[PDB]
Amino acid sequence: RYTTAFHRPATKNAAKAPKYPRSLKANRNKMDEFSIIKFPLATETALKKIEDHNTL
RNA sequence: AAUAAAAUAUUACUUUGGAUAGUUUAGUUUCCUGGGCGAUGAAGAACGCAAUGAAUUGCGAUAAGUGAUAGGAACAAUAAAAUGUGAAUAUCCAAAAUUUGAAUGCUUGAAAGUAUACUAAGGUAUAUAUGAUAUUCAAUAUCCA
Repeated sequence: RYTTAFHRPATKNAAKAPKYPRSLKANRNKMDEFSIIKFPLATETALKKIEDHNTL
């Protein structure tokens, strides 16, 4: 057979096929554009940047 | 010999101190009933959430609270809004339940992360040992054409 090492033979490997769902959590993303952004910073430092540097 | 400034003694009032008396939403002991946690993720820890909260209490991205069922007119420190078309309040119910923790894909120091499969982002499953079933294999180990 020209080699010495004996290894574990490769057999069939089916994928996971559960008979019932593992979770019933609602498919709702709890991180959207309304939850990511809380509110703009409204301090004098933040108001200077919006004018000159064109940044919010 | 003399002085009563100091010193000493008594009482009244005031002061520093918190004894004494009155009191208890706290304890101690005994007895009765139960002794009802967790991979369907427990106990513990961490972080966050109130219009004004630092702790504490209650809660989990549906946040000092949601639905439902009872309940009958309040809360209050200050404003607001809602409210008999139902406010408080109660619950072995329903939905929901962040990061961890036996902690269980891999890693974890105070570590930020990250691989594959299924249904860009999200959500599921994948630790170790183990029982039954199914399937694929290994060894001439026993026969055997």
